[PDB]
Amino acid sequence: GRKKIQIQRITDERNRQVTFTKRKFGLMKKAYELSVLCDCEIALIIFNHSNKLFQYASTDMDKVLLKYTEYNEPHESRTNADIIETLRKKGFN
Amino acid sequence: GRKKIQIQRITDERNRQVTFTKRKFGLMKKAYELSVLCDCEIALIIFNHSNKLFQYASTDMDKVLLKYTEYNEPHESRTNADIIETLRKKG
Amino acid sequence: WGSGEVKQKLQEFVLSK
DNA sequence: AACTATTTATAAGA
DNA sequence: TCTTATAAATAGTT
Repeated sequence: GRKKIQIQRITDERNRQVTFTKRKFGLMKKAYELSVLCDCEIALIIFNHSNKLFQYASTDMDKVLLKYTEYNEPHESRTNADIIETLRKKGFN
Repeated sequence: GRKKIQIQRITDERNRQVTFTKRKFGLMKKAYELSVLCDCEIALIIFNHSNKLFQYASTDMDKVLLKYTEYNEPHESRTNADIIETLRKKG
Repeated sequence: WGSGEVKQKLQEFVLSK
């Protein structure tokens, strides 16, 4: 972008909204690309700062959610804390 | 990247797996960033080519899924086909 | 994804549509 | 398992 | 809403 930012809460309401719309599209585009390149099925659920709902699924949201409920093994599960841990361990790359 | 690639299925098995691991992390990193910048809560559910499950939630998947079941209002819902259409429009 | 109430509620929600 | 040149995403402008 | 200058992610090679 025109200037480097740090990852922290945006307090300006207008900027928050603009950033949300742009980065939401960017996230769905990366999901699309991963789904096609690697033959994945993907769902994404987003609640904004007022808990309005936005969703994406590569093909069919209901199919992905029901497969989730049918899965009965341990699997990779991450949160923001895991992402931060990976960033702390990774190189400047 | 060193070259532009077409968005189509990778048939080389090694390359598919390398690409999957790298881009899965990239997608989760962008989700972390959006969650902090814009004060939102996000979940991701991924089934790979082998039908193995990978998940991410900014804080708690249980809470996101329960809230999802309560939401009644019309809302944005997009699929790959919609993304492809937007990219046509963008040119 | 496992035996519990959250799993049950999500399944019911999807199927009722 | 690391490196880097380049393509892609996006922060601030129009 | 689109463009533009700049930062971030990643494809190919190692």
